[PDB]
Amino acid sequence: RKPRIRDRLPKARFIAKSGACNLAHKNIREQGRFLQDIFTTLVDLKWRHTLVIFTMSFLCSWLLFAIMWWLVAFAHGDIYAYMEKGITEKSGLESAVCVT
Amino acid sequence: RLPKARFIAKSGACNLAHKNIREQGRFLQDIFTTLVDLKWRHTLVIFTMSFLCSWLLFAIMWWLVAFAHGDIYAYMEKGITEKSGLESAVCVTNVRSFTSAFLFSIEVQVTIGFGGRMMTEECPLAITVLILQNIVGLIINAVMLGCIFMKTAQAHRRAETLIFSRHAVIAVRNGKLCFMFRVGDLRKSMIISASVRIQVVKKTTTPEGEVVPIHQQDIPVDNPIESNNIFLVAPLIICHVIDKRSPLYDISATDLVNQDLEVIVILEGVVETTGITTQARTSYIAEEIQWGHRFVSIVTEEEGVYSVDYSKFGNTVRVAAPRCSARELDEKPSI
Amino acid sequence: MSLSFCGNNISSYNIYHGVLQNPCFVDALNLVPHVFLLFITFPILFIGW
Amino acid sequence: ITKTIKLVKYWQLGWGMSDLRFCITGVMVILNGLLMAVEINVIRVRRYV
Ligand SMILES: Nc1ncnc2c1ncn2[C@@H]1O[C@H](COP(=O)(O)OP(=O)(O)OP(=O)(O)O)[C@@H](O)[C@H]1O
Ligand SMILES: *[C@H]1O[C@H](CO)[C@@H](O[C@@H]2O[C@H](CO)[C@@H](O)[C@H](O)[C@H]2NC(C)=O)[C@H](O)[C@H]1NC(C)=O
Repeated sequence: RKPRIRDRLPKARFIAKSGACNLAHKNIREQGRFLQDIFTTLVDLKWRHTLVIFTMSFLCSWLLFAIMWWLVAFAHGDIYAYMEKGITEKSGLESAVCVT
Repeated sequence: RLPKARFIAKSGACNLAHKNIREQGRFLQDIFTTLVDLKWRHTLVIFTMSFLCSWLLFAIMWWLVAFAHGDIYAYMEKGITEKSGLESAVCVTNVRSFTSAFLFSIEVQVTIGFGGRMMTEECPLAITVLILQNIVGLIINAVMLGCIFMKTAQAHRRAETLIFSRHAVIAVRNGKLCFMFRVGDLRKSMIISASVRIQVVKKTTTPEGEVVPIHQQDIPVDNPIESNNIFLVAPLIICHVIDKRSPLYDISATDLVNQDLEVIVILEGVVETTGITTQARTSYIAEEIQWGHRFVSIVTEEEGVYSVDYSKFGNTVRVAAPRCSARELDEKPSI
Repeated sequence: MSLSFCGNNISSYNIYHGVLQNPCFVDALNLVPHVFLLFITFPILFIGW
Repeated sequence: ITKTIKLVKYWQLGWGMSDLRFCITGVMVILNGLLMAVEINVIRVRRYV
C-alpha cells in the first residue's frame, strides 16, 4: 500500500479511535486568559503537584512574614537592646521589646 | 418607532415586564444565599470585615470586663518594683489597657494563645465572656471556611459561552424552500445529550374570536428520524424544512420587510466538564433574516486532519432563489 | 560565632539617631523588596496557566 | 524606591565623588528607571481599560 504510505496524511478520521475530536480551530476571538483561570488549574492538578504546591505555599507564607517580623524587630531598636550584654539582659525590660 | 420588543433579546435574557406580582417578602436564608453566590472581589472583603469587626467588638467587651473588676485601677498605681499589684484579684493577668485587651482577644479567638495573658477562675463574668467568644469564633470560622470552599469547589464552571450565527438564511435545499441558522461552539467539553428546539411566536387569533398576543408554536427541526438531539463538535446548520403544515408557509421576500414575526431558538444540554445542565437561546426578528443568502462552507480538507475556521462564520454568498410564495411555489412548478 | 545580618561588632545595630539613618537598614529594606518578589513569583510560576 | 533612599544616604555621607560604591548604586538606579518606563509603555500599548 505504497499509495496509502504516501497518503498516510490524507485520511478521513474525524475522531481518533481514542475518542478525541481531532480538529483544528483558528481565527477565533481569544479575549484572553483572565485571572480566575489559574485557580481552576489549581483544582485539577495531580497528587504530586498538589502536595508540592501546598507545602511550598505554606512555607513561602511563613518565610515571608518571618522576614517582615525580622524587619519589625529591627526597626524598633529591639535587636540592639538584646545584644547589650552588660547583664544577662540589663536594660531589656523597659525598652518595650516589640516582640518579647 | 420603537419596535415591539423581541420576546428574546439577541444575547438571550428574556426582557419581559412583570407587573402586579404579590411580594414574597424576603428571608435571612436569602441573605445567606446572596453571601454564598458572591464574587471574589467582595468575598475577600466581607470575610475580612467579619473577622476584624468580631475581634474589635470582643476586645471592647474585654476592656469593659477588665474595667469593672478594676483591673486597670490596680495596675496603674504601682509602687517601685512590685509588691501591691501582682497578688490581688486581677481577673485577666496582664491586661491593663485597650491595646492589651485587643491582643488578648486576638490571642483567644484565632487560637494563637501565647501565654503572657492568662485567665483565672475568680470572675464568673470572665468565664461567660470566654465561652461566648469561643463559640462565636467557631461559628464564624465554620461559615467562612464553608463559603471559601464553596467558591473553590464550584469555580470549575464559567460563564455560558455559546455562539449562534448573527443572521438567518431562507434558502433552497432538495428543491424546496428551507430555513437555516448556524450553531457552533468555543467551549472545550462537548455538550452531552444536547437538544435543539425552534419556536415561532406571533400574535394569533382563534376563529371563535379569541386572541393570544404572544403564541408559541413549536416547529419541527428537519432530521432523517426526527430526533431533536444533535451532535456538535464543529459549527452546524440546524435546518428547517418548510411545508404547508409549518407556520412559515405564507411568506415571500416581498412581504418579509414589514411583517410582525420572530423565531426563537433554544437549545439545552449538560456540560460534562462541569457536570451541570445549561441552555442557551437566540431570537431572530423580521428585519434580521437575509433571504436567499445560502450559507458559506467552513470545513476544509487539510492533509492529515480536517480543519475549520471562525473568522468567516457568517459569510453569506448569495444565489438565485425564487422570489415568490410557498403556496404559489407548488401552484406553478412548471419552470 | 553567630552569623551577623548586620555585623557582630557589639552594638553596631544601635538604631538611635533617626530611624533610617543607620549604616545597615538601607540594605535590609532593599533585600525585603527582593525577597517579596521572589516569593510571589515562585508561587505563580510553579503552576502555570 | 529602596535604591533611591540608599542613594540619598550614600549622598549625605559623601564618602566620595567617585568612591566606587556610590558609582555602582547609581548605575543600578537608572536601569531600574528604564524598566519602569517599559512597564508604563506596555500598559498603554496592550490592553489598558
Ligand atoms: N471567528 C469567530 N470568532 C468568534 N465568534 C464568531 C466568529 N465567527 C462568528 N462568530 C459569532 O457568530 C455571531 C455572528 O457573527 P458574524 O459572522 O455575523 O460576524 P458579525 O456579527 O458580522 O461581526 P461581529 O462578530 O464582529 O459582530 C457573532 O455574534 C459571533 O459571536
Ligand atoms: C565597633 O568597633 C569599631 C572599631 O572596630 C568602632 O569604630 C571605631 O572605633 C573607634 C575606637 O577605636 C571609635 O573612635 C569609633 O567608634 C570608630 N573610630 C573612630 C570614629 O575613631 C565602633 O565602636 C564600632 N564600629 C563602627 C560602627 O565603627
